[PDB]
Amino acid sequence: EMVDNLRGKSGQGYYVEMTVGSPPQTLNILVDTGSSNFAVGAAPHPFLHRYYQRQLSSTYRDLRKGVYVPYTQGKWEGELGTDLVSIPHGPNVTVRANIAAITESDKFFINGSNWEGILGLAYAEIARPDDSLEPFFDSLVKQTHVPNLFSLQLCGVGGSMIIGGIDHSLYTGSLWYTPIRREWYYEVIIVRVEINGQDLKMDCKEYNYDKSIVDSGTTNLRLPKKVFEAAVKSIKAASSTEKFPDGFWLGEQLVCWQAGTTPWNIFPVISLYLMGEVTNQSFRITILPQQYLRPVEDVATSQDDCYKFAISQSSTGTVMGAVIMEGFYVVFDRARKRIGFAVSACHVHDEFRTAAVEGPFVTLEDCGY
Ligand SMILES: COc1cccc(-c2cccc([C@H](NC(=N)N)c3ccncc3)c2)c1
Repeated sequence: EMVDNLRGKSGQGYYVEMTVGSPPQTLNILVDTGSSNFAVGAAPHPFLHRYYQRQLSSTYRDLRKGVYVPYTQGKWEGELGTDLVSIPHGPNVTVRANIAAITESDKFFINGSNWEGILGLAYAEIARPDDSLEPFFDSLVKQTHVPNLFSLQLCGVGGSMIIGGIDHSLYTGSLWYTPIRREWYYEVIIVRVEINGQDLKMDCKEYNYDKSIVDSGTTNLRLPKKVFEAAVKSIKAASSTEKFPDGFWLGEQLVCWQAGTTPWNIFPVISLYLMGEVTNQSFRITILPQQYLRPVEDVATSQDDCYKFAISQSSTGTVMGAVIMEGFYVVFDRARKRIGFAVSACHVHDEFRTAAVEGPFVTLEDCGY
């Protein structure tokens, strides 16, 4: 019943249907592992099909507290309250949770994304205005007998969010676990990066400057400047039979090929080696160009297949975004403070290569900041 409960894409976000208030008001909500507030549009907007009308809910309680969230690309603001919340294609429960009613925003809502709010699945440490605001998943666990775990199968129906468990039909092979370094974002540690089997040969701390996170609310694989520049150099060298505009590598412009002729074989695989559950042991997640080249669907360019390079520079650490998660079944095992990865039953691949999750690997220094 929870299988296939997500819709959406890496570019615009994956979403789950939710209900807020009594009588319930149906809303589409972005599944965001990179934030911790349950924040919903609560006032009309040109990009919103519907919104939260607190006046219609008898169960709404005003917390008499404002919330202002300016971020690098834009802002959201509104006010805090609590109300009854349910996930129609999730667990069979109703919980009372904190809700940030978004009354004003700048570059937050996306035209045609089909979502009206965000379900921030990360920890209280990063909740706004401060850490006393209990995130949704914490309320769900405290109030019910739902196990403290959730899993995400993002399929480039658009995917599945399994609350309280792991669904075996969603993956193949083994689940490999990386520890959650600190409970704020879903922070992890990358120990090694290879591009077409070639080690980038950087000190492993470089990969996690200043943190590395698993974020369903970011499109791209985002890398620290030093790592990004080496990655681009290695991908350029492997795909040298074709020369693309510099705007392509900057994730600014599209690369197009006649429909059905994308030369997948000229692009390398990228392996991210994640820290294992035991000392100096690791496992690798392998990404194909089918993951790092994000198609941009547009009827006007439809004689071709056009893509954006979905690897970009970060000044805030590594972000394993939606394009990376698309290759795998990702278990957020909060109860055991660990993140599991397994090959997704829905990942996009070809007759030559498959995305992989494999290990163990042995190295004989700490890779964290
Ligand atoms: C791949 O999914 C996507 C795609 C497109 C947009 C968004 C998205 C839209 C708005 C905000 C966020 C954004 N979430 C991030 N995790 N970066 C956020 C920022 C501040 N407060 C809460 C959440 C993310 C998420």
